[PDB]
Amino acid sequence: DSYLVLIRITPDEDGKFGFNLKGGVDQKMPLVVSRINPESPADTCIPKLNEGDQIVLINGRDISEHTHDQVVMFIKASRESHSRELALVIRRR
Amino acid sequence: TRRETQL
Repeated sequence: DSYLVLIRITPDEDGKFGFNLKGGVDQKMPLVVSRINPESPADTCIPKLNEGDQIVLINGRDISEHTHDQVVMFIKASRESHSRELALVIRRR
Repeated sequence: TRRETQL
């Protein structure tokens, strides 16, 4: 059925990756991409991120028990990190 | 209500 994709994204000049997140443990919904911003780093890397992608790992961290705000802070922190790069493992239908 | 966050 479903499959896993590892997307590497580096942020643009505003520190933005170009996607929208919904979900988290505090919401009663899984963590999914709800928008790809066209031409953004998320849209242009290869492989690229798609709307509806379910986030599984963030830089290898298992996030299935984190809040929306925690997942957001994890993503923002990958920016000023070792390689400046965000590694996402997503599940795609 | 339900959260959507731009990043």
